[PDB]
Amino acid sequence: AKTHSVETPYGSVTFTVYGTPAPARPAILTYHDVGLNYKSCFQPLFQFEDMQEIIQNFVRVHVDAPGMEEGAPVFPLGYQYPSLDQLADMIPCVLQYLNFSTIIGVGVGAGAYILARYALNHPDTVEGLVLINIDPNAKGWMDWAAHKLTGLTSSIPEMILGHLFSQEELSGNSELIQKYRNIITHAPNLDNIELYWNSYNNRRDLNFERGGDITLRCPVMLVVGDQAPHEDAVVECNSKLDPTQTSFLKMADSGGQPQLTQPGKLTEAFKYFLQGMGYMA
Ligand SMILES: [Ca+2]
Repeated sequence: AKTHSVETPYGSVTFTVYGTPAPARPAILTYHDVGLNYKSCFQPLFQFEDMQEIIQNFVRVHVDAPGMEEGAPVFPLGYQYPSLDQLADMIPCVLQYLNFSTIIGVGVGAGAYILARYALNHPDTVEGLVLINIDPNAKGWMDWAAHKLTGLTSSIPEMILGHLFSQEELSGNSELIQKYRNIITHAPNLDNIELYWNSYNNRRDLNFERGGDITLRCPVMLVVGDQAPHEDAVVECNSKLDPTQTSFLKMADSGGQPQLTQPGKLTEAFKYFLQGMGYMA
């Protein structure tokens, strides 16, 4: 259980490696959403007992985006934070530092985009992808206008929260919502989070086309909550991928962060995803 760090053209990235050496399986590599880090995004899911049972036969690499890791310094003012594409270009350095040749990528939101871009760049290194809340399209001008309007009366934390959770959830104000409102609003590194939020917002098209030559070439499990902010984007993404290689898990009752609210169902789906990939799980 070791925390590492590597220099890349776009700065250093921190990552934690877990598990016994498993040379004949891909590494499970994770990448978290805006506002979160591995701990606030994925730890509840990966510490879930049923998930522990599956992952014991894999090595796991948990990436913290630059500036998001525990105890990260706040970037100086004017820092040019890497674009999502530049974040995907940090991953070869992580894998070569580790001497790993293939991965199954598991990502949420911004993290799902980053891993999908990584896969497009390096498709022989990616055996499968779990993509939670992916929006593979650039922000359209209509959406930009509505976002800038919203930003006139909402703070950056409130806006990151509307990216993470449904509006029903946030007015519901459950104990998970209050906990995450507090996490983000009072984050010591909130200024770094804003930079990543901006990169998210400012992303380009991934450009999937069904029967196209810009496609993912591995199994993919698309995950989203019914009525959650990214439902439409994930539904649309599904329509652009190879249906024989793609499964779509639209979870009722899960909300904006399925990996936080339904780790049990998500773990069971992962199990069958791996079996469909040809791996005993
Ligand atoms: Ca193998």
